This record gives sequence, structure tokens and C-alpha cells, in this order.
Amino acid sequence: AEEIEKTRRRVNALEYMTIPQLEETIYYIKMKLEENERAEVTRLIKVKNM
Amino acid sequence: EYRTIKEVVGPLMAVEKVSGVKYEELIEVRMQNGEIRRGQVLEVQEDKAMVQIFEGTSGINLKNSSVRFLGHPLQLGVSEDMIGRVFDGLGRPKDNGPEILPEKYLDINGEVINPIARDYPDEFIQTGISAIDHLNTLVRGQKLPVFSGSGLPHKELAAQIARQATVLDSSDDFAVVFAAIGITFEEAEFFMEDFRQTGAIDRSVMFMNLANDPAIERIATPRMALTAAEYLAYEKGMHVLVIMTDMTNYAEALREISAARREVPGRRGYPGYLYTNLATLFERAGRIRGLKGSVTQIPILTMPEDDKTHPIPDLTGYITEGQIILTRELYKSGIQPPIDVLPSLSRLKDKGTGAGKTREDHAATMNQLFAAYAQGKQAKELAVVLGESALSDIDKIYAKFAERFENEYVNQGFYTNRTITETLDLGWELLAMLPRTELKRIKDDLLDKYLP
Amino acid sequence: MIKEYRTIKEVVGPLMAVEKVSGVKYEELIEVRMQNGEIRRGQVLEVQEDKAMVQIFEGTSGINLKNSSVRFLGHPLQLGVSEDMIGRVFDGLGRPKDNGPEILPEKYLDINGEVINPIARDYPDEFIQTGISAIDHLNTLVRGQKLPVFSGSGLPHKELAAQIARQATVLDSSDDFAVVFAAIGITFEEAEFFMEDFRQTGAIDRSVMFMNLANDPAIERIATPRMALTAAEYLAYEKGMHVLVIMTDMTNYAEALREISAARREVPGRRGYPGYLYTNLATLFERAGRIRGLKGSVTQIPILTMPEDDKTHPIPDLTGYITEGQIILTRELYKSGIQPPIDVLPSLSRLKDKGTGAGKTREDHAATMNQLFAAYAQGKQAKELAVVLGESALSDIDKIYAKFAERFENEYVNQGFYTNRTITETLDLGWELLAMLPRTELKRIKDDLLDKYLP
Amino acid sequence: SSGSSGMQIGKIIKVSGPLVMAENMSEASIQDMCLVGDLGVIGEIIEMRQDVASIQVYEETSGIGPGEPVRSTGEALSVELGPGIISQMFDGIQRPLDTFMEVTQSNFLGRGVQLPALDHEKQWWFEATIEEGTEVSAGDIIGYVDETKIIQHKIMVPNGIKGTVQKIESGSFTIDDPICVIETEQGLKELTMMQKWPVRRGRPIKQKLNPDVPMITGQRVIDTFFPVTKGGAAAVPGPFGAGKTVVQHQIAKWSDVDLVVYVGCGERGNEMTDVVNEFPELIDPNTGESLMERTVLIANTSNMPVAAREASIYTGITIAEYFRDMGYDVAIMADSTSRWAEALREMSGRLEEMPGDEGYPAYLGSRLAEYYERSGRVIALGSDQREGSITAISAVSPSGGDISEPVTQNTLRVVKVFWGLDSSLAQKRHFPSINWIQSYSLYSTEVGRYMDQILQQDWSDMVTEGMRILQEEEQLNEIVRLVGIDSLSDNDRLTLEVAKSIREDYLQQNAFDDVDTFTSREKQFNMLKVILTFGKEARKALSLGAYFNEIMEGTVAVRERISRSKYIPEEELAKISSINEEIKETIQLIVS
Repeated sequence: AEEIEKTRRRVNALEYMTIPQLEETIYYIKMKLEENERAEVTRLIKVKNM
Repeated sequence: EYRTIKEVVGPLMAVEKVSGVKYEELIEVRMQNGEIRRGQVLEVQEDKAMVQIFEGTSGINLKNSSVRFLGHPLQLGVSEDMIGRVFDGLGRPKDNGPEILPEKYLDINGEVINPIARDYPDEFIQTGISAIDHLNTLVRGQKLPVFSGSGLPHKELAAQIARQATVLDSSDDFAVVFAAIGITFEEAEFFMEDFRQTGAIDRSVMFMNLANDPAIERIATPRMALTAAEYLAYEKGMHVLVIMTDMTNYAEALREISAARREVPGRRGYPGYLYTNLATLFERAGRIRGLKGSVTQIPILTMPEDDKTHPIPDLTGYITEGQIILTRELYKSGIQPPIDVLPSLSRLKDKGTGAGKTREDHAATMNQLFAAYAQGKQAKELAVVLGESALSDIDKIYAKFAERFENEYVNQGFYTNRTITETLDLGWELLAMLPRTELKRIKDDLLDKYLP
Repeated sequence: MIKEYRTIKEVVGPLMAVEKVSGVKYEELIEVRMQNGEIRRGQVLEVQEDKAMVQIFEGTSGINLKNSSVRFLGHPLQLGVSEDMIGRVFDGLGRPKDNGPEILPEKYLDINGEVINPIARDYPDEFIQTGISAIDHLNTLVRGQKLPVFSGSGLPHKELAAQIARQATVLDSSDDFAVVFAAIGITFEEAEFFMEDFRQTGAIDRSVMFMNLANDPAIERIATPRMALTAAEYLAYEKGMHVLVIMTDMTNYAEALREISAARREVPGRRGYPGYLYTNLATLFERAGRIRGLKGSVTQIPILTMPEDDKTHPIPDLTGYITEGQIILTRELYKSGIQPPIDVLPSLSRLKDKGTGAGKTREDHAATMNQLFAAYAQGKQAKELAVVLGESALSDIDKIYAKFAERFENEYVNQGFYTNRTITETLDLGWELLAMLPRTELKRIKDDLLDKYLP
Repeated sequence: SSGSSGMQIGKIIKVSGPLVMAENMSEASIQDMCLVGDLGVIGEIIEMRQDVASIQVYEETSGIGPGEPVRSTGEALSVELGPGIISQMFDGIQRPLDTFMEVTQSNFLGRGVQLPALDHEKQWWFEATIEEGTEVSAGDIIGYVDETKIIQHKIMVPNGIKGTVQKIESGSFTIDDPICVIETEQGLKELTMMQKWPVRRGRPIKQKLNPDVPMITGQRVIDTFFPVTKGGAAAVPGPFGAGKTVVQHQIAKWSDVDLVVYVGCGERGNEMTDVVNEFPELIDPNTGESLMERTVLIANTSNMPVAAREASIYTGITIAEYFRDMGYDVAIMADSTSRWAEALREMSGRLEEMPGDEGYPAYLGSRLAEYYERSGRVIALGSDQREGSITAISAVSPSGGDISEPVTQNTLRVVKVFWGLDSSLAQKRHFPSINWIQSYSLYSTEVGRYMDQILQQDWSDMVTEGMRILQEEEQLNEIVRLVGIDSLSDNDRLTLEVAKSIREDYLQQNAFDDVDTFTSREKQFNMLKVILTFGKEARKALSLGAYFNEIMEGTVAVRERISRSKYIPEEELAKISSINEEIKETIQLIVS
């Protein structure tokens, strides 16, 4: 019974805490990355104009 | 008649040596081969004028093409004969009927209602949907969007609202203006046929814009619709319900134009002015003090990646008053329509409910059903985590309640028109399976009269 | 002769362009005589042909181009320095703000100063007891060091800065610190906290204050820290004082630079910040330390708030690349009730080696530091590994480290903003916490010290 | 020309959205207003290259082009300050919206329509306070006007004027009529009840003071855990549908301030409509005057001209400063400053400027900083040396609810109070949806002392403990999510129930309940004491060998009694504090 609860804890700790952390930490990074790519390209267009 | 086209760079065109040209003025380019392409002044300056042609600048000979300035913005010829007719995204007839004879032409951008002249939304619009009319009530003159996703039956729900929506105790004073933005041919035919199949065309005006149409015609479509909508409402005294879809397609079109004009990309690639641009549309809804009639808007959009934080649903949410949300959990469970009432909300519902508008038990049962369905849902999410033995006996019931609530109450089918009195009646039946001693939102006076 | 031109070509924001101009030098101080007779000082940013670009400190509000004139003073922005500045309070340009006597300048100084010859430098190694254990032991501040505080909005960095100033002293000496305080775009309450604190301790009579508040023109913030540092270097090297400089908020300074940068339509670096942010910041922070043969010294404690609490932001990242370490405050420790909320792990002092040890603090300073650091990192690791997997999920020796980490934060780091620990107390306290760990785990301390100090 | 000559007339050379370029403007100055085009739409000059001026138009520029005239007014963006301003609903540039509708005979906002902010033909009764032959300067009061039955409109000497009062007398006047003559060094200057002031320039004060006195909002979660002081500033950032409007409306209705300046900055038109209809129907039972008779409303909705958003913010704060100088405690509310910043970004694109953060102009931060620094507790100008305050309540609308965005972060750099609105709380019907874990107030320690002194009880100790319980709750909920609630010790299970009571019986508050909508300071105290008392009495009972399940099941009656204590009338306070004895004795019979 104790082994089940220890295992249950880790299943829950991973399913509710660890994975969702990863899931949109990823989502955050990918959108921050695309945010900057689009920022840099807008910079270079102005620099070409000047 | 200026034969002086200076530059052509992509979609943009510079016309020099002009006079009396205004900002956002509609233009007309006659090409060398007798073709006609309308356009719009983006930036007027000096003798020069930077215009954007709707159809594109392909095949145009600068030397032999002439440009005419029409001395007015993008306008819509309106009439009371528009009801029963199907137009394109620019007001042109597409339903092989007679050319409409406009009472007058109106700037599609319209004018802004003085807030001290603006009349607060009031009175009730029966949609025929229980999940809306009771918990999430559509008030006359309110903007209430549907937040959906790809593959979700928001087109079925749209058509269902379009033909079932009605005002009680009113004859032939209600109308639906349906605006289709950047949708496929087959998806447009679905709407058009269903409209004339149920006869809903006989009280509707349809502005249909396809996906392979110019992006400027796409961003112009809801403006064409709302112009005809306000005309019918404020100048003919009608209760107009405007249904628009897909607003995600609208925003993408705006993002395409924005990039075409070398504009600085805002958050997630969309224009920095997306909020404002959306506001100039959604705020066209409402009521005016001293005027019969109203403009009620239901914008429909798909949330990319089912992300409510995406600019398009997020900025819409900051503008509109409520939101009707469709979830894949309910759609995969065959709930029609798949409306999740928990994240859904209508801010003005109180102004369209209660005795004289609906029955006197509208408010109490709403609070009661919503609070109960919350416990039932959270009883279900407990049974899946800690098993069915972690549920007390009182939580037996809320679980079963929430299931019946979805399969009987929310799920009505895309072709079942429930009157509000039917809806409320069904509401009490579901509360009947709950012990009376736990209905603390509803007072004893209502319990003794309606509870079976 | 007064050089003045009535030929202003264009006015755009803080920038002004003057045409038909002669004999004007780069970085020259200028005065705009507006049509209403109001005087607005400025600075030549760029000179080409008969044209001059100038930045107006007070801005160009309500300026008429035709009826305005620009005077060129024939010298860079200077500060009238004097020992009479002690106890006085000035605004962002060094002008009196406390409504007191007129300062009679001993001499005038280019606020840009001059780079100290690296051979002329005297290596700073004099231990400053701050009273804060998280600093004095683990991130030791020495006299002449640039050691900034990395904070965030809503964090108690002003409390830390004031405590350091109240308790800073060297050992075996009756010396104190002349305090030069620079306020950069900070609010009134942020400023009055320091004002009231300096009065309740009498430090106000040992201090010089340059105040640029949040309602002051943003462009003034560029001159402001150079004013302070020019006052500091003067008092230190020409008046033999040990000067403690405190500048906040350094973030506001950087964002001022970017304003001018953006206005000039300069080629933007990251987040609009110019490509010369590192160099520009360095010319401030490198203005500190000791000089061979001179009795004075400059000790810089800049304060910046990390935007979005992210130290990979240009402002804190570049600062960290310049200054000699940093004291980072985390929001997590602040909520925990830690005073001061110092996170020792990402914190650093690059001048702690030669400042501590036998004759400076104690022979066991370096050893216990490295051992507390190692145990805390391991203990904090175990703490987070027990909050997510439970107390029973962790090794028996690691729970000890977890009990250590908690006790280390609540009893060692957390000491209060009005507590002055002697280095001897701090070190003895450190050994107290090492005692709760087995002797065999203390692998960074040699048996020499373990036998002598470990209880 | 042609034998005649008049004033300078500008000529449009370009129209690009809200940005208009006009040549032949050499006589004009920066920050000066001008009528643009045939229609003569309101515009402000922001840049000047030679005779060509960059103009920022606060109206629609559609149907305007080059060649049309431009006429400078010579003065900056000002507001009209004088009797007739209270209870009025202005636009972004202080044009009376009610008069607008009547003059134009239209329900819609046309353009190029000039309207004086105030009624210049309404007779007011001026009452002289000062005797003739007195030395005056900026700020000094020469007399007052009873604009409302409770608010005296104090006519004070304009800035830049100093001299001797030569002629003064009470009587009926308009705001154009000379009520007083001052003998200055320049000569004889006439003073009217009305004065103008540039909205972008802060109104002069003697000095700023520490905002140490807490404002009574009546909203328990605010007044207790995250208090705002008179002169303080609060940020209210949150996602859509978190009910920021209700929070702001509550602060408007129940704050112990003399005057409210509500600023609808680029938001829903309906919400401005809701104000003008509801506010005059909210009567103070004591004063007998409605909220609208101490409210100045500025409305520039989301679909109104964009540039006017910035103007609405400055119009508001300047009016707030005006009444502040009278010695009044004012509350300035901005809903929302996010749309103000979006207006800045809009122009910045047109000016072809270089962005700093997320497309916003590099000067955004300082724009905000200069705004909130205009608020605070001050000593007003004048020999009177009176004290007035301005309290700023600013809503922020961070995209996606992400508060890492520039406007929120730039605001949190200068203000000391952060009321973080939560969407998940909004869905869970938890109102006000203020995240008690994330939200903070840097006035909590100072208010804590003010409370402890005025109540003569350990209030700051009570707030600290209640808040400790709430944070401990969030730590326990993590564990419950992992191992289940069954594993928690009876002490930790008690903590969840005490915190639950804090959330449900104290933190939650219905703005639409006649009793719950407002909670007095002493009622707040009595409620919190009761809830905390339950925890202490129970926790000491557990040490006496009592179990959680018996204590819990044997307190259904009295825990419940705590739940309705929020609905207990202010007159009948004893019914709340009487629970303390009931709890203690109910616990005792369980211990046996």
C-alpha cells in the first residue's frame, strides 16, 4: 500500500506539476523566440532604409 | 481623370500631380485593357497619393492606365429591399436578383455613437438555445461572441441561432444580418442553402465573402454588414442581430494587409492596432436613447491552438461583454451545441431576464444550475483521481446531475428550437433530482411554486 | 564673447538641430533661450559642417523655433565642486535644491572625468564590515569596490542600501564614509526614505545628494550619475575622503539612454538599447577604487531593478559583466520573510579573497564560506526535491541538508535590516550551522580548522 | 497679400492617419493646439522642422487632405477649471458630451465642432472670503462657490499672479465676469472664477508628503490585506472578464474622498453609459447627494479617436490636481492605461520612431512615471498651506493576462500597490477576483501602525496571521493535489478550513448586496477577529487531544453563523462580536 502511494505521488507530481511546467515553458519559449525573430527582421528593414 | 501613375511597388501605387485628394478616399483605376479595379488612398501628400488597389496591381501598365478619384470613402448603397438578398463582401449582388435601388449611400466605417446618447442594452433575444438563453442570456444591443476552435460545430450553431433567434411580442420588426468572412465555397453554400431552406433568408441580409477573395474585401465585409445593420436598426426601427464568422479569418486578413504595408508587427505577429480595429466593429452594437431598434452582435471566432490567450480571442474578450465557449470535451461527447457554461459568461444578462422578459425564476435557477453543475463537475474530476470511493453520498448526486445537465439540458441538437419557457421548465426538472435542502440560491417562494 | 545663434532648424522631442553654426565642439554644453526668456541647458551630441545636434535636458516643450536662440558655452558639462557640498542637496544637474547658501566652486570638473591609469590603481582589499552576514562572509565587500544590488520592483532594496550605509565600517580604524547619493528617476517616497534615514542617523551631514525624481525630465538622468561620481572622485582623491556612492535606479538611467538613442534614430541593439550600453555603463562603474599614494577611495554600490526579474536582460547582464560581483535579491526569499532577501547562490564578490583571512577577518573565513555555499546549494536542492516528492522520498543525509538550508535562510541570511553583526559573530554563527552537518561532509575545510572551530 | 493681411494660415502637406503635416506654421510653437483642415479638427503640434509642423490630431482625419488650411490657437492642451465642471461628462479633450448632442442635434460624434468645456452663461453666486487690501499669490483663496450642496468650489488665485486685492465683492456672476481685481507689479489684472491650465504640465505644489493615511474603500480584501493610502497609487492589472469595472465602480462609490475623476480611456462605450445612469442613483444617506455630484467623468471610448486616449488621461489628472489644490482628497481612476499606451504606440509608428519594448515608444516608462508622480499627498500653494491628495487607481489590461508586459512592469516600478486580478477566481465566482497570493501593498506596514493606533487593537498582527494562513493554504493545496487531503495532519486540515473561511467569509464580497457592498473599518475588524478566533480556539483544542472531525462536525452552527456575518447591518455590530463567546463555549463542550 505504501509503495502504491509513493508511486501515486510521483505519477501525480509528474502529471500535474512537472509536465505542465515543461509544456508551456516550451510554449512560452517558442513564442518568445518567434517574437524576437520578427523584432530583428523589423530592425534590419529600418537599417536598410537609413 | 489623372493619367499620371508614378510608381507601382507590389500592392502599393503612387499617383502624382493630383489635387483635392483626401485620406482614405476611394479611387478607380481604369487599366489599358478596359478593366476596372477599385482602390483606396492610404496616404495623401503634396501632389502625390499612395493608393492600394483591392484586386492587386498585376498586369497594370503605368503609362496607359488612368486613375479617377471619386470624392467619397468606401460606401454602401442601402435600402429596405436588402432583406431577402445575398451580397458579396462589398455589397454587390450575387443571388441573381435585381440591382438594389439605394435610398442613400453610407460610409461603411459609420459614425461613433455619443456615449451620453447611447442607450444601455435591454430586453430579451430568444436564441432557442437553452445553454445561452438561460445562463448566458443574449441581451438586445449586446455584443456576445462565440469562442470556438477548428473542427468545432460553430457553423451549425451559427445557422441555428440565425434562424431561431427572435424577439417575443414583435411581428416583422426583427432581422438577421449574416456576415461571412474568408470562408470556403462549400462552407458558404451551407449557410446560403440552409438560410433559404428554412426560409430564414426572408428576414435576413447576407454579406458573403469567400476565402479566395482579396484580403481588403475581407476586412471590409463586417463593415458592409454593420452599415446595413445600423441602417435597418436606427433608420427603419428594427431589432437587428448581426452574426459574423470567421473573425479569426478577419484578423488574418488584417495581418496580411498590415504586412503588405510594411507595418510594424505587434504581439504574435498581429497589428498593434488589432484591439482598436476590432473595437471599431464590435462597438457598432448597442442602442440609442429615443430610437426604436438596436444592433446586437454575435462575432464568431476560432481560437488558434484552443488558446484563449491568443490575441484574437483575448482582444475580443476585452471588447465584447461576454463569451460563449465551445470545448472539444463536449463535442467529442456529442453535446450539441458543445457549450461549456463554466468558462462562458454574459455580462448584461440581467437586463434581458426576469418577469416581463422571461419568467420570474430566470435569475435564481441560473445561479442554482451553475453552482450545482460546478460541484458535479468537480465531483467527477475527483472520482477520476481518487476513485469513486473518495466521493461522499451527497456527491453521488451532483455527479449524476452534471451528466444529465450536459446530455439533456445543454445538448438539445442543432435543430431543436427551445422557447425560454421550455428551457426554464427543463431547468427545474434537473433541480428536482437535487435535495431541496441544498438549493440555497433559490428562496422558498420560488421553490414552493415551481419545484416538482 | 558669448556665442549664440538664432538659427534653429528643427525640433523633435528631446533633440534639436541648429544650422549656420561655427566653432562648435563635440559634447559642448549649450543653453536654449526660449522665446519666453526661460533657459534650458543642453549638450552637443553631434557636429557636422555648419550643423549641430543637441539634446535638451529639460525637453523642448512650448518652444518656438524662430524666436528661440542657442548659446554655446565653449566647454563641456561641468560641476562646480567644493567641500561645501557636504550636507547639501542638489538636483539632477548639480543645482541646489535644498534652498541653501550659494556654493563657491573651488574648481570646475568635466563630469565625464578621466580613466584611472591601471598602474596608478591601488588594489582594493580593505574589508568593509557591513554587518550583513550574507555579504560580509559570502560576498565580502571591500573598500573601493563596485558591488551593486540586483533587485526588482516591490523588493526592499532601499532598505538594504540604507543599512549598508548605516553599518559600513573598516576594522581597527575610526574612519567613516562620506556618502554620495544619486537618485535617478525614483519616486518621492523612494527618495524620502533615504532622506529621512540620513537625517535620523545624522549621516545627512556626511552626505552629498544629487536628486533626479520621477517627475524630473528623463534626459537629466544621463548627467546625474556623472555628477555624483565627479563629486565622489573629487572628495576622495582631492579631499582625501573615503566615499561610499549609492546610485538608484540604474535601470532608469539605461532607459534614458535608449530614449535619446531612439530619438537619434541610432542603429538599435537588443530591445532598442544602443550598441554602446556596455561601454556607457562601464564609464560609470569603473569610476571607483583606490589610487597609489592617495588616502581616499571610492566605493560604488549601484542599485538596479531587473526588468521582468530577468538578469539576462541587457541592463543587469551588462552590469554584471562590468561590476566586481553583485548582490541579488529574489522575490521568493522576500515572501519567505527573509531580511535582507539575499540569494547567495547567484550572488558574487570578485574581491573577497585578498580582503579576508588572517589579519583581515579570520583564518577560517574562506573555508567556511565555500562549505556553507556548497551545503546550501545541496540543501536547497533537497528542499525543492522534498516539496514535490515528499519528505520520505529523500536520502537521510539529504534531509539533513534540507534542514540546514531552511535553518541557513532563517537564521544566517535573515538577520533584519537593523542588525549589525560583527565578522566574528557571523563566522561563529557559520560554524554553528556547519555543526548540524556530519564532519565527513565538510570536504572543503581542512582538518586544521575542523579540530579548532567545529563544536 | 492683395492689399490686406491677417493671421498666419498653415497648409496641410500630408495626411497619414492621426498624423498631419502642415507648412507655414512658423508662428506656432511645440505643444500648441491648432484647428486642422476645413472642418478645423483639434490637433496638437508635437514636432517642428523649419516651418513644417507635425500635428497629432485628436479627431478623425478621414476625408482630409493637402491644401486645406491649418489655424493655430497659440496655447497648449488646457482644461477649463471653474464652476460648472462637476457632474459633467467630457470627452478626451474636455468637450461636454451632453452639449455636443444638443448643439449638433445628433446622436453621433461629428468632428470639427468647437465647444467651451464649461457653461459661460450660467449665473453662479460667488462669495468673497478675503478682505480688500490683502497680499495674495498663487493658490490663495479669494472666495468660493457652492457648486453642489456639499462641495465648495474654492476660487483660488491663478499661478503667475501675485499682488494686492483692490476690488472684491460677493454676487451673481458668470465665469467670464470679473469678480476680483489684483494690483500686480505689471498692473491691474482681472480674475474670473475660471482659469485655464496646460494638461501636460503638473500643477505646482509646495511639496509632497508621505501618504500614510489609509483610504476606506469598504472592500474588505483591499482595506485589510492590500490597503491603498490617500495619495498612494494602485495598479489593477488583469485578463478580460475579471471584473475590473466592478472593482473600480466600488472604489468610486465608497471611497472616503471628496471628489472622483473617472476616466474611461479607450474602453467599452456601455460602461461609460452605465456610469451616467447609475451614479446619480447612488445616494449617500447622510449627505443626501448622489455620487454624480462629486464625480467628473471623462469618456473616450475604444472606437473614438485614438490620439484622444492620451488626452483623456491628462485631462483627468489635471482636473484632479485642480481640486487637490483646494485641499480636497481626490481619487483619479484610469480605465485603462493600457489603451493610453496603445495610443502612444500608434503615433510612434506614424512618427517613424524606433520602438523599445513590444513596439511601444522608448519614452513609455517615463510617460507613466511622470503621470503617477503627479499623484500623492501634497501641501498646496498659498499662505493657507492646506493639504490635498490625489489617489490613483489605474487598471491595466495585459494581453493574455501576462503581467510581464511593459505597461504593467513600468507601472509596478513607480506605484506601491498591486491588485492582481485573476481569471480563475472570476470563473469560480470569487469576487473581487483579487489574487491574495500575488497581490501586494507596500503600505501594509504603515497602515498597520495607523490601524493599531486608531483601533487600539493588534490589527496588524491579525492581518499578518490571516495572510499567513492563506499562504500556508496554498502550500497545503499543492500537497493535497499530490497525496490527497486524507494524509494531512489534523492541524493542517484545520488550517485549510480557517483559510477557507477567510476566502469565503471575508475575502469574497458581493458589490450588489446592499449590506455586503460596503464594510466599515470596525465591522471589518469584528469579522476578521471572529474568523481568526475560531482558528485559535480550535488549534488550542487540538493540543488538548481533540480531533479535527469532532471539532468540525460540532461547529456547523457557529461556523455557519460566521458565513452570514458579512450580511450583518452596521448598526447591529454586537451580533458579530458576540460570536467570539459562542465559539469559545461551543469549543469547550466539544473538549469534554
